Amino acid sequence: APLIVIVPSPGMGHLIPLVEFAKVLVSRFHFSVSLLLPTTAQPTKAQTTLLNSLPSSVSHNFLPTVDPAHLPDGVAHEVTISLTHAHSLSSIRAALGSLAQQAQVVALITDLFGTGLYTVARDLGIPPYLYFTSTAMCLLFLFHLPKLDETVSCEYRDMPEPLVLPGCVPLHGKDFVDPAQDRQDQAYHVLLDHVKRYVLAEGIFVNTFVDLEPGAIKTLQTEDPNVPPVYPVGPIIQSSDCLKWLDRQPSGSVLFVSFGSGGTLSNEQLNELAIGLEISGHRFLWVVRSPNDHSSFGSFFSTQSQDDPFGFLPTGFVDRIKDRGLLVPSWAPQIKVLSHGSTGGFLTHCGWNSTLESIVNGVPLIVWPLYAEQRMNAVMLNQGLKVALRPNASQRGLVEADEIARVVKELMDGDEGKKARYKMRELSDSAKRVTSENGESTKLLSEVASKWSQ
Repeated sequence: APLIVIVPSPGMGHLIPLVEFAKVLVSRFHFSVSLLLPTTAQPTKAQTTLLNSLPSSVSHNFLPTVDPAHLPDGVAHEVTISLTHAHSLSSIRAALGSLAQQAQVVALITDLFGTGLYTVARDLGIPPYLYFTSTAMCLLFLFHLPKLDETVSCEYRDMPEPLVLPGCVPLHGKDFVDPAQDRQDQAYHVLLDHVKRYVLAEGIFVNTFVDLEPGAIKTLQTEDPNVPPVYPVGPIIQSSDCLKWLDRQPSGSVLFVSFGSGGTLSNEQLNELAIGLEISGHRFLWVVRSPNDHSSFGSFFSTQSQDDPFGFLPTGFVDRIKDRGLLVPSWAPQIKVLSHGSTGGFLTHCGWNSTLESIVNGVPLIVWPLYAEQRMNAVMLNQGLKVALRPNASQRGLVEADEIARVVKELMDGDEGKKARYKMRELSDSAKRVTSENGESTKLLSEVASKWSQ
């Protein structure tokens, strides 16, 4: 069985998407997958349990640890990730040498930060590939980032005019990816360094489909012959008290409100959201992430009782919404919620994983972007595809409760919500088509895989 080697960037956040890709490869084709994992620490229980859950065709090997002592403190995560790859490069070469004894290595696939491996792979006669985990629009943006860096002198937020990528919605500088928001930080230079090596990939898989991003994909595929082949092969997505609650609600009636593991809002903003949800009169499932108590000088909290996770919310709020709302602390089974017939909307931070789950389930959005490339995704979903509504922020940047109620009602009962819902269902239909047995996404992946089987 020919062997595909996959090298995820360190951290669960990078492991998960590539593990999903690994599962797709071994389930659809006659391939073995070997995960080589650069690391700065011993496996956690969570990573161990994920890796042990994989089929026998997928093996994994933690590389010799890079000591965090040999890494700079106080740098952005992207820098840490990049340096970890660099320090593991020798190990990966040795592992590839070892694996070549056991099987023929037909391909090497790495995340947007594994680009240092591509030359190494070419020299060993292994075609290297990028599994790109954001939008085609985001990839297009990155391919233009070198030219942008040269011709633009200010911080991108200070740009007078939005950037218009061919076939894409206009994109203001303040909505550029988070690594590019500070040109003075090492993270920015790291992103640039890796982007400049995308051209060395044999091909780039993007977790998207043509009908979703016709413009961006077309540009990527025909604007510049230098850019490697771009393969849209998505959507690829994974796959409990709140589900019991959802079961009891009418069909299409619940606004699911959830930011991710990494997004959190201010107390002031959470309170406007709570009151806005209440006054909308609509049903809602809200995954709440408590704001971390900020301990100013002279302040002393109580260890007497467990923090009520909802203690920060307005007095009487919880009692008032008992008829129509459920508050869930920290985590909910997102896919199950999005696929549940009771769910009629999703207030989301527009992470691509979350977005894709929503698209395949035909759930329209209220967009509330926070970090990474979310603001770019929000503009794409709202202005471009029109499958999302967007509340107007105040001059300060706070979204008021009256505005939140307006947009919740617009999505749930309003005509704009009807329009967004129909467009989202269209995309849901396309998504099901392209990933079917004979679908465009299925066929393309299969076509690329076939050259690995020789």
